[PDB]
Amino acid sequence: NLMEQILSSDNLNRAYLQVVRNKGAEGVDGMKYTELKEHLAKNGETIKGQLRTRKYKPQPGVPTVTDRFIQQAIAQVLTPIYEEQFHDHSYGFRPNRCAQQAILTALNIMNDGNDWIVDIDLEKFFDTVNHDKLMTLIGRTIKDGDVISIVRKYLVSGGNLSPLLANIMLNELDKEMEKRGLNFVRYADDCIIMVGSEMSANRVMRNISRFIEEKLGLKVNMTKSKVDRPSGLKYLGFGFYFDPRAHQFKAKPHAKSVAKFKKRMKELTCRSWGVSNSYKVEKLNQLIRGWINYFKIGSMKTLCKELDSRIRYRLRMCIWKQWKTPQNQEKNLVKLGIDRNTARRVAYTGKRIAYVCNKGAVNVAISNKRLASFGLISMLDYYIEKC
RNA sequence: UUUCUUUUG
RNA sequence: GUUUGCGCGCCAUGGGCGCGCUCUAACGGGUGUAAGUCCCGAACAUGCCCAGGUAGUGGGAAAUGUAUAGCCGAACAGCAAGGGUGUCUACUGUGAGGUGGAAUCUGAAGGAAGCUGUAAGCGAAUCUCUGGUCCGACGGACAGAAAUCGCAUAUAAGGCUAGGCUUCGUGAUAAGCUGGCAAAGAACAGUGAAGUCUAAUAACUAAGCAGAGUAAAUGCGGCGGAUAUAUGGAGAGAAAGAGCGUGCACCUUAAGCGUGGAGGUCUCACAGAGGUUGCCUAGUAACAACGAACUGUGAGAAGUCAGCCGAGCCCAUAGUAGUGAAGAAGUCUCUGUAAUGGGGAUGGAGCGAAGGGGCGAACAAUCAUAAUGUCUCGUAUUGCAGAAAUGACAACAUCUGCCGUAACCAAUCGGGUAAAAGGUGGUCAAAUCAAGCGAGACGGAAAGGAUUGAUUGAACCGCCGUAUACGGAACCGUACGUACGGUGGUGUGAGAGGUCGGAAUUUCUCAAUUAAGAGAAAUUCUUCCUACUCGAU
Ligand SMILES: [Mg+2]
Ligand SMILES: [Mg+2]
Ligand SMILES: [Mg+2]
Ligand SMILES: [Mg+2]
Ligand SMILES: [Mg+2]
Ligand SMILES: [Mg+2]
Ligand SMILES: [Mg+2]
Ligand SMILES: [Mg+2]
Ligand SMILES: [Mg+2]
Ligand SMILES: [Mg+2]
Ligand SMILES: [N+]
Ligand SMILES: [N+]
Repeated sequence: NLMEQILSSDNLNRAYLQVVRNKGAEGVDGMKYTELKEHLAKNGETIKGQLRTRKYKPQPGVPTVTDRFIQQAIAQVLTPIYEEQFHDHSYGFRPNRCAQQAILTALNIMNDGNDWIVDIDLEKFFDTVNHDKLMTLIGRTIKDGDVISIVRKYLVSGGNLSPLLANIMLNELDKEMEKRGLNFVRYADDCIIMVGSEMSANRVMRNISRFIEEKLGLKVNMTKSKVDRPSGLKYLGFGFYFDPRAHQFKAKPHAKSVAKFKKRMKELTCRSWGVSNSYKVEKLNQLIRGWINYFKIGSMKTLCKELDSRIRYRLRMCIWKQWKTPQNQEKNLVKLGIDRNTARRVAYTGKRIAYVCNKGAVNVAISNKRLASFGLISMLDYYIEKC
């Protein structure tokens, strides 16, 4: 009923295109992703018969390419009907769902009143889970033992099958969230339960830790299991705050997200990096493009102004280290529009690099407009047009 | 905001 | 491929060693046998304070200058022999080229042992104590080595910049430290260790704390050593210092003087070897390849001269220049280092170059040369859903944030957060039966066995010892400064030309005028070669 839908030729061509677009690692064989076409040309119908007769041993550990490919086939066939039993407020590893929808929904709930955060960390997912409960959970909606057999062989030994299986296993948690009547948002394994009282939140946390320990068979540790306000919650990289104009909560990038971004910006604009500065500007604009495109729902305007100023100052000392010789430095300064005596005065302070690049003549020698034409996207324009 | 020289990836 | 960078010889204006002569503390005194040393005295100018912000007067506490014989000479200025150019012009050569002019750059950290004048700086045996700096390699500080100890150090020690907050509100001398960091110096600015010295007079018109920012990596402490940028001081010290002149079979020196330049490259003239209807012998950087454009003899010109795996042999100037009897090679013998060495005695003549190529030992890297247990048929079962004949009972799952309070609430007032008041589901055990996938045991049919050779090492970063020179004592540099010895570290820059060697690609040939099956023409990538042009040291 389902096994030929697994081995539909169009489904395997979709799995083919997906795994060659993934460009994954080699696994344990050392087999390359560019040679799976041969692996289907001469060793394809053998694998089809082996799966249809249940003789395949998927090779464990480091995930190989053909294992990933048939895993993508099983994920592509189970992205249908088992999806419709999922609750609406599960937002990870699903089609047409991103983290921004989860953030907007959570913001709607806390702006509707429920503001006490129950954070539960279902840590270390696939080495604490009981196997046979997961198999009978699959079998609660499936009947073909071929699918059960292949996922059982895979479970003892990456692609999309492991996140799909996690979303299947924690779907009972969302079912219980609905039946208890609670407000919650779960991304993929870290769920936040959203209630409007403190004693209620402590009761919910102890009830759900006992419910997880007893019925669903997982384990929760004490390293990210707190109850706190949105003033102290980090969730998917988003911190939360409340506006002084007291009507709505708002979401912002968390401080550790900004610290990671600042580490990446400082490494990409390392002063002693022996590459062209246009290469640095391209890698930068890649990074602000992605990083704004993640946090584009958050109020971040002051953060972009400060980070943009920091980016421009870092590129100024990158330019100043690139020129590197004071005669070349004064030559470039008088080329860029500085009068000669002051240009040679600042160029014969070619060292003290932070001191020169922080203020003075080089802020107008290489300004906002020159670095804008040079190829850099200023943060505020991209944030305003994206939000 | 030192009207200076040299050395290095 | 970074102005110069090679060998040999001469020469001090460099340095020792003596011998004389003179001078040595503003200007003068004393003390003493003896003062260059020890002690004392006058004025002016500057710095600092008499402030409340500054100029100009009046005054004052330390300090410095005019002011020791003299030394040195800026990252100061001018001159400047010499060198270069791919810019132009003259001349001379048959030509490769040469020479003289202009114009410009250079005249350098290693010998015109460059010249002149400065700013600034320095300025006396020896001894005790002490501050600071530097050193005891390189190597993110392992390994490796002759090359300090312990600890810390990259999601970044430590330093530093601009702030913020909390405590709090005499100077001088001056090596050094820092000025947001690759390293080092100089200038300027701010601070400034150690001890000493002062702690006088009158007026006027800072320590901590958290952050944020910034790194081509070192930081802190001990121990040992050095310290003439005449290192900052302190205490002894009747102690030496400086200039000039002169000797010394004294010792040395990369841009000074003289003289050599092989090897390769290039020009010309004769002969041959060709092409052409007497003339051509090249060009494309060289290799290659087109092309007739190659070969010997002879005459010429420019010219060398950069450690990276290289002991050594070979080619040529060449056993020549040059040294050597004011004594070589060899031998013997005391020694020194990690290594290169240095004396003493015989002995009787030898010793002995330069650049560029080949060959290459050694070295490094790379490549080639008797179970157990799984596949596999049956047995006892067990891991996990669903179904409920039926029993045990009204206590259990689950959601809901509070009682009074100043007449009003977030402990904004006192106790508490499974805090009161509450809702919603009834809760647990199943007899037996039972989906689909497995998990090992229990058995037996079938397997199965725990030295040689080639290639590469292109280039580059350096440090250390001695000798020898400089910028700038130390440190950083001068091609690792150079020479000779020791040592680690990285890995094959872009173009262009050739190899179009090897692999793919387009088009033909064969197989069938069929493949990504073999061959050929072309295209692209790749291996290799080339300072030809750049790039790096
Ligand atoms: Mg250098
Ligand atoms: Mg003076
Ligand atoms: Mg050292
Ligand atoms: Mg080091
Ligand atoms: Mg730090
Ligand atoms: Mg002194
Ligand atoms: Mg000549
Ligand atoms: Mg070499
Ligand atoms: Mg050095
Ligand atoms: Mg160098
Ligand atoms: N040179
Ligand atoms: N070097």
